[PDB]
Amino acid sequence: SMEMLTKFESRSSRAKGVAFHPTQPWILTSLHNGRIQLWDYRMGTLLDRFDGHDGPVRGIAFHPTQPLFVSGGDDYKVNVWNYKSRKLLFSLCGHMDYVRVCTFHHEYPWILSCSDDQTIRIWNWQSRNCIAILTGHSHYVMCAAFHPSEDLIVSASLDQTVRVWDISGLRMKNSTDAIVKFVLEGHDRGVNWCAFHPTLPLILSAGDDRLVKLWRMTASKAWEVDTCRGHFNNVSCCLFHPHQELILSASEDKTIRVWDLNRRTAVQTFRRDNDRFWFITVHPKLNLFAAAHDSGVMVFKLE
Repeated sequence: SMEMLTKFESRSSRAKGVAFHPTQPWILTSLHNGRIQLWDYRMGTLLDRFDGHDGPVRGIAFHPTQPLFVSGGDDYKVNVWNYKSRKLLFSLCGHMDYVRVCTFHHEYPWILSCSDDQTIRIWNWQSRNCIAILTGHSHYVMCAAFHPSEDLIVSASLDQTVRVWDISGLRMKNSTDAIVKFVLEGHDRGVNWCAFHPTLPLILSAGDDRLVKLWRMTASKAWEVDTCRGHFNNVSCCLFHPHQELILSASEDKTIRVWDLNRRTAVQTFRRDNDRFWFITVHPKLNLFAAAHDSGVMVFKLE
Protein backbone atom coordinates (compact mmCIF):
# COMPACT_ATOMS: atom_id res chain seq x y z
CA SER A 1 0.00 0.00 0.00
CA MET A 2 2.88 2.31 0.88
CA GLU A 3 6.59 1.60 1.34
CA MET A 4 8.99 3.47 3.61
CA LEU A 5 12.26 4.44 1.91
CA THR A 6 14.54 5.10 4.89
CA LYS A 7 17.16 7.72 4.02
CA PHE A 8 18.91 8.21 7.37
CA GLU A 9 18.79 6.89 10.93
CA SER A 10 20.43 8.13 14.12
CA ARG A 11 20.90 5.57 16.89
CA SER A 12 20.70 7.44 20.20
CA SER A 13 18.92 7.64 23.51
CA ARG A 14 15.24 8.57 23.36
CA ALA A 15 14.52 11.44 20.97
CA LYS A 16 11.60 13.80 21.60
CA GLY A 17 11.62 16.36 18.79
CA VAL A 18 13.02 16.84 15.32
CA ALA A 19 13.04 19.84 12.98
CA PHE A 20 13.93 20.06 9.30
CA HIS A 21 16.03 22.94 8.09
CA PRO A 22 14.10 24.58 5.22
CA THR A 23 16.98 24.82 2.73
CA GLN A 24 19.92 22.85 4.12
CA PRO A 25 19.86 19.02 4.33
CA TRP A 26 19.82 19.18 8.12
CA ILE A 27 17.65 18.05 11.01
CA LEU A 28 17.82 19.15 14.60
CA THR A 29 17.00 16.41 17.11
CA SER A 30 16.11 17.21 20.72
CA LEU A 31 16.78 14.36 23.14
CA HIS A 32 15.39 13.11 26.43
CA ASN A 33 18.88 13.55 27.93
CA GLY A 34 18.76 17.31 27.33
CA ARG A 35 21.13 17.52 24.35
CA ILE A 36 20.37 18.83 20.85
CA GLN A 37 21.97 17.24 17.78
CA LEU A 38 22.41 18.78 14.33
CA TRP A 39 22.61 16.10 11.63
CA ASP A 40 23.26 16.15 7.90
CA TYR A 41 20.94 13.39 6.67
CA ARG A 42 22.45 13.29 3.16
CA MET A 43 26.00 12.62 4.38
CA GLY A 44 25.02 10.85 7.60
CA THR A 45 27.21 13.15 9.71
CA LEU A 46 26.77 14.80 13.10
CA LEU A 47 27.55 18.45 12.40
CA ASP A 48 27.14 19.89 15.91
CA ARG A 49 25.75 19.33 19.38
CA PHE A 50 24.15 21.90 21.68
CA ASP A 51 23.93 21.52 25.47
CA GLY A 52 21.90 24.28 27.11
CA HIS A 53 19.11 22.44 28.94
CA ASP A 54 18.67 20.25 32.02
CA GLY A 55 16.31 17.36 31.37
CA PRO A 56 14.28 16.50 28.28
CA VAL A 57 14.04 18.96 25.39
CA ARG A 58 10.72 18.56 23.57
CA GLY A 59 10.55 21.83 21.60
CA ILE A 60 12.89 22.40 18.67
CA ALA A 61 12.49 24.51 15.52
CA PHE A 62 14.46 26.42 12.90
CA HIS A 63 13.74 29.98 11.88
CA PRO A 64 12.58 30.03 8.24
CA THR A 65 15.28 32.46 7.01
CA GLN A 66 17.52 33.50 9.90
CA PRO A 67 20.48 31.39 11.15
CA LEU A 68 18.56 30.72 14.37
CA PHE A 69 16.80 27.86 16.07
CA VAL A 70 14.76 27.71 19.26
CA SER A 71 14.55 24.96 21.87
CA GLY A 72 12.14 24.33 24.72
CA GLY A 73 12.90 22.16 27.73
CA ASP A 74 11.50 20.52 30.81
CA ASP A 75 13.65 23.10 32.65
CA TYR A 76 10.94 25.63 31.61
CA LYS A 77 13.38 27.58 29.38
CA VAL A 78 12.90 28.69 25.78
CA ASN A 79 16.40 29.07 24.34
CA VAL A 80 17.31 30.98 21.17
CA TRP A 81 20.47 29.83 19.39
CA ASN A 82 22.56 30.97 16.43
CA TYR A 83 23.80 27.90 14.58
CA LYS A 84 26.41 29.77 12.51
CA SER A 85 28.19 31.33 15.51
CA ARG A 86 27.22 28.23 17.55
CA LYS A 87 26.20 30.17 20.67
CA LEU A 88 23.14 30.40 22.90
CA LEU A 89 22.01 33.99 22.34
CA PHE A 90 19.58 34.21 25.26
CA SER A 91 16.94 32.42 27.32
CA LEU A 92 13.27 33.43 27.30
CA CYS A 93 12.10 32.89 30.88
CA GLY A 94 8.51 32.99 32.08
CA HIS A 95 7.01 29.52 31.79
CA MET A 96 6.54 27.86 35.17
CA ASP A 97 6.60 24.21 34.00
CA TYR A 98 7.70 21.98 31.11
CA VAL A 99 7.84 23.61 27.68
CA ARG A 100 6.16 21.25 25.21
CA VAL A 101 6.50 23.05 21.86
CA CYS A 102 8.30 26.09 20.50
CA THR A 103 8.21 27.51 16.97
CA PHE A 104 8.98 30.66 15.00
CA HIS A 105 6.37 32.67 13.15
CA HIS A 106 6.84 32.73 9.37
CA GLU A 107 6.61 36.54 9.02
CA TYR A 108 6.41 38.34 12.37
CA PRO A 109 9.43 38.32 14.73
CA TRP A 110 7.62 35.99 17.12
CA ILE A 111 8.25 32.75 18.98
CA LEU A 112 5.33 30.58 20.10
CA SER A 113 5.67 28.33 23.13
CA CYS A 114 3.25 26.30 25.23
CA SER A 115 3.70 24.70 28.61
CA ASP A 116 2.42 22.38 31.30
CA ASP A 117 1.82 25.64 33.22
CA GLN A 118 -1.47 25.79 31.21
CA THR A 119 -0.41 28.82 29.12
CA ILE A 120 0.63 29.64 25.58
CA ARG A 121 3.21 32.42 25.37
CA ILE A 122 4.08 34.56 22.35
CA TRP A 123 7.53 36.16 22.51
CA ASN A 124 9.17 38.84 20.38
CA TRP A 125 12.65 37.51 19.67
CA GLN A 126 13.97 40.95 18.68
CA SER A 127 12.94 42.66 21.93
CA ARG A 128 13.19 39.42 23.97
CA ASN A 129 9.86 40.32 25.62
CA CYS A 130 6.82 38.16 26.18
CA ILE A 131 4.09 39.98 24.25
CA ALA A 132 1.11 37.73 25.05
CA ILE A 133 0.10 35.08 27.57
CA LEU A 134 -2.85 33.01 26.33
CA THR A 135 -4.74 31.59 29.32
CA GLY A 136 -7.87 29.46 29.44
CA HIS A 137 -6.74 25.86 29.25
CA SER A 138 -7.24 24.04 32.56
CA HIS A 139 -4.43 21.47 32.17
CA TYR A 140 -1.09 21.03 30.39
CA VAL A 141 -0.91 22.66 26.97
CA MET A 142 0.72 19.88 24.95
CA CYS A 143 0.93 21.63 21.56
CA ALA A 144 0.40 24.96 19.85
CA ALA A 145 0.88 26.08 16.24
CA PHE A 146 0.58 29.26 14.18
CA HIS A 147 -1.76 29.21 11.21
CA PRO A 148 0.28 29.55 7.98
CA SER A 149 -1.76 32.45 6.53
CA GLU A 150 -4.29 33.70 9.13
CA ASP A 151 -3.90 35.37 12.54
CA LEU A 152 -4.85 32.17 14.36
CA ILE A 153 -3.24 29.77 16.80
CA VAL A 154 -4.43 26.22 17.48
CA SER A 155 -3.57 24.53 20.78
CA ALA A 156 -4.12 21.11 22.34
CA SER A 157 -4.41 20.37 26.05
CA LEU A 158 -4.82 17.51 28.50
CA ASP A 159 -8.02 19.35 29.50
CA GLN A 160 -9.41 17.44 26.46
CA THR A 161 -9.98 20.54 24.29
CA VAL A 162 -8.48 21.92 21.11
CA ARG A 163 -8.59 25.73 21.15
CA VAL A 164 -8.40 28.04 18.14
CA TRP A 165 -7.30 31.54 19.19
CA ASP A 166 -7.76 34.81 17.26
CA ILE A 167 -4.55 36.83 17.57
CA SER A 168 -5.51 39.50 15.04
CA GLY A 169 -5.39 42.05 17.86
CA LEU A 170 -1.79 41.24 18.72
CA ARG A 171 -0.95 41.49 15.01
CA MET A 172 -2.53 44.94 14.63
CA LYS A 173 -0.33 46.20 17.47
CA ASN A 174 2.59 44.83 15.37
CA SER A 175 -6.48 41.00 26.53
CA THR A 176 -7.93 42.07 23.21
CA ASP A 177 -4.67 40.77 21.75
CA ALA A 178 -5.75 37.13 21.87
CA ILE A 179 -9.34 35.89 22.12
CA VAL A 180 -10.38 32.25 22.02
CA LYS A 181 -12.47 31.64 18.90
CA PHE A 182 -13.25 27.91 19.12
CA VAL A 183 -13.14 25.52 22.05
CA LEU A 184 -13.33 22.29 20.05
CA GLU A 185 -14.87 19.44 22.03
CA GLY A 186 -14.66 15.85 20.87
CA HIS A 187 -11.78 14.07 22.56
CA ASP A 188 -12.77 12.22 25.74
CA ARG A 189 -9.17 12.10 27.00
CA GLY A 190 -6.27 14.53 26.93
CA VAL A 191 -5.13 15.91 23.58
CA ASN A 192 -1.41 15.70 22.82
CA TRP A 193 -1.09 17.29 19.38
CA CYS A 194 -2.74 19.63 16.89
CA ALA A 195 -1.77 20.67 13.36
CA PHE A 196 -2.97 22.98 10.60
CA HIS A 197 -3.02 21.93 6.98
CA PRO A 198 -0.51 24.08 5.03
CA THR A 199 -3.07 25.42 2.52
CA LEU A 200 -6.54 24.05 3.38
CA PRO A 201 -8.80 25.06 6.31
CA LEU A 202 -8.28 21.79 8.18
CA ILE A 203 -7.10 20.83 11.67
CA LEU A 204 -5.82 17.52 13.03
CA SER A 205 -5.79 16.64 16.72
CA ALA A 206 -4.62 13.49 18.48
CA GLY A 207 -4.48 12.35 22.06
CA ASP A 208 -4.64 9.75 24.79
CA ASP A 209 -8.01 8.50 23.51
CA ARG A 210 -5.98 6.91 20.67
CA LEU A 211 -7.90 9.03 18.15
CA VAL A 212 -6.86 11.35 15.35
CA LYS A 213 -9.69 13.80 14.66
CA LEU A 214 -10.05 15.85 11.48
CA TRP A 215 -11.75 19.25 11.76
CA ARG A 216 -12.82 21.76 9.11
CA MET A 217 -13.27 25.46 9.76
CA THR A 218 -14.53 28.61 8.09
CA ALA A 219 -14.23 32.20 9.27
CA SER A 220 -17.37 31.71 11.38
CA LYS A 221 -17.52 28.06 12.46
CA ALA A 222 -15.83 24.68 12.74
CA TRP A 223 -16.95 21.08 12.79
CA GLU A 224 -15.59 17.59 13.32
CA VAL A 225 -15.30 15.85 9.96
CA ASP A 226 -14.26 12.33 10.94
CA THR A 227 -11.98 10.29 13.20
CA CYS A 228 -9.05 7.99 12.40
CA ARG A 229 -9.49 4.89 14.57
CA GLY A 230 -6.95 2.12 15.07
CA HIS A 231 -4.03 3.16 17.27
CA PHE A 232 -3.95 1.02 20.42
CA ASN A 233 -1.97 3.44 22.60
CA ASN A 234 -1.53 7.19 23.04
CA VAL A 235 -1.08 9.12 19.80
CA SER A 236 1.88 11.46 20.27
CA CYS A 237 1.77 13.43 17.02
CA CYS A 238 -0.06 13.86 13.72
CA LEU A 239 0.29 15.93 10.57
CA PHE A 240 -1.00 16.51 7.07
CA HIS A 241 0.88 15.32 4.03
CA PRO A 242 1.49 18.69 2.30
CA HIS A 243 1.22 17.39 -1.29
CA GLN A 244 -0.88 14.20 -1.04
CA GLU A 245 -4.36 13.52 0.34
CA LEU A 246 -2.94 11.70 3.35
CA ILE A 247 -2.79 11.95 7.14
CA LEU A 248 0.13 10.71 9.24
CA SER A 249 0.12 9.83 12.94
CA ALA A 250 2.70 8.46 15.37
CA SER A 251 1.94 6.58 18.56
CA GLU A 252 3.26 4.94 21.70
CA ASP A 253 1.85 1.74 20.17
CA LYS A 254 5.15 1.76 18.23
CA THR A 255 3.49 2.51 14.88
CA ILE A 256 3.38 5.28 12.31
CA ARG A 257 0.06 5.14 10.46
CA VAL A 258 -0.92 6.67 7.13
CA TRP A 259 -4.59 7.45 6.53
CA ASP A 260 -6.66 8.58 3.57
CA LEU A 261 -7.54 12.24 4.05
CA ASN A 262 -10.90 11.92 2.28
CA ARG A 263 -11.99 8.58 3.80
CA ARG A 264 -9.93 8.31 7.02
CA THR A 265 -9.29 4.65 6.18
CA ALA A 266 -5.97 3.02 6.98
CA VAL A 267 -3.50 3.17 4.09
CA GLN A 268 -0.30 1.83 5.67
CA THR A 269 1.08 0.99 9.10
CA PHE A 270 4.80 1.11 9.89
CA ARG A 271 5.95 -0.60 13.08
CA ARG A 272 9.07 -0.75 15.23
CA ASP A 273 9.51 -3.80 17.44
CA ASN A 274 10.84 -1.98 20.51
CA ASP A 275 10.44 1.80 20.03
CA ARG A 276 7.56 4.10 20.90
CA PHE A 277 7.11 7.07 18.56
CA TRP A 278 7.09 10.54 20.13
CA PHE A 279 7.05 12.90 17.16
CA ILE A 280 6.76 13.16 13.39
CA THR A 281 7.39 16.08 11.06
CA VAL A 282 7.49 16.79 7.33
CA HIS A 283 9.94 18.93 5.39
CA PRO A 284 8.39 22.31 4.46
CA LYS A 285 9.10 21.68 0.74
CA LEU A 286 10.11 18.07 0.07
CA ASN A 287 8.15 14.83 0.43
CA LEU A 288 10.48 13.95 3.29
CA PHE A 289 9.51 12.93 6.82
CA ALA A 290 11.25 12.45 10.16
CA ALA A 291 10.16 10.54 13.27
CA ALA A 292 11.57 10.58 16.80
CA HIS A 293 11.38 7.37 18.84
CA ASP A 294 12.86 5.56 21.84
CA SER A 295 16.07 4.65 19.95
CA GLY A 296 16.70 7.82 17.92
CA VAL A 297 15.44 9.48 14.74
CA MET A 298 14.63 8.29 11.23
CA VAL A 299 14.27 10.29 8.01
CA PHE A 300 12.24 8.68 5.25
CA LYS A 301 10.22 9.06 2.07
CA LEU A 302 6.84 7.50 1.32
CA GLU A 303 6.01 5.89 -2.02
